[PDB]
Amino acid sequence: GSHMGLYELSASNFELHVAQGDHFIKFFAPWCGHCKALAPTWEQLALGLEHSETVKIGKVDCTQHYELCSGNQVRGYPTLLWFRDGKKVDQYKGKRDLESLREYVESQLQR
Repeated sequence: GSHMGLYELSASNFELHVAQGDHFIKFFAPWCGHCKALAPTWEQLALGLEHSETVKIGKVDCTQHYELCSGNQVRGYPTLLWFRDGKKVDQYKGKRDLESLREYVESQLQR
């Protein structure tokens, strides 16, 4: 069940994946109702940014790769984190609609 533009990371590849550039990652659990509610929006976000040279859109299933989650202080879901050049930058707690997410992405790509 893959989606264009949307990376699905694992414990093996997560740190290597976020090492360069900017990343916006959805940490989720399949059981989480708010996560289900957000999933189509996140898929739209990924599709629209599929060809970006500056940001990649990802997700991590914290039921499968929990150490990634606890190691990034993820304690509930969905948690939307920004990474830049291998480091955790922000925990985005703003509005989660597509246009708000796009505006946040653009705000984090001013360098």
